[PDB]
Amino acid sequence: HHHNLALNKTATASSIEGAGFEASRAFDGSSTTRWASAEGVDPQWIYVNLGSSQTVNRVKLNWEAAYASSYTIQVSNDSGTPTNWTTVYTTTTGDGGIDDITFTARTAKYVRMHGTVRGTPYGYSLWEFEVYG
Repeated sequence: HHHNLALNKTATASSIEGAGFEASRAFDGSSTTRWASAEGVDPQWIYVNLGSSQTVNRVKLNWEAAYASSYTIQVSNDSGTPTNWTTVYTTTTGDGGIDDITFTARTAKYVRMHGTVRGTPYGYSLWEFEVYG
């Protein structure tokens, strides 16, 4: 059925704004909660542990106002903490809102949004981050 493989999975971020903006909130299946990073500092990132190696070919991002204009989507099939990342998508012209990206299929345990340039003077923040295969 090609469901969202990332729903309810454990997430990790480079920073969070505070309590209530945990990385997990991008993976809870709701646009009423969001991850938000610390503000004012580049880069920031968030990744999900899919639990196991899975086929992945698509990522959907639902940005809050604090979107990334430069970011990559990256995957890792390391078993432990991910250190070996392959970029599958790059932009320097992100525009926020919904971003939905399809790529040639990979096997990944971890899927990351790594952001380097912000569209606002604040941080990086995602309502939702979905992963499909």
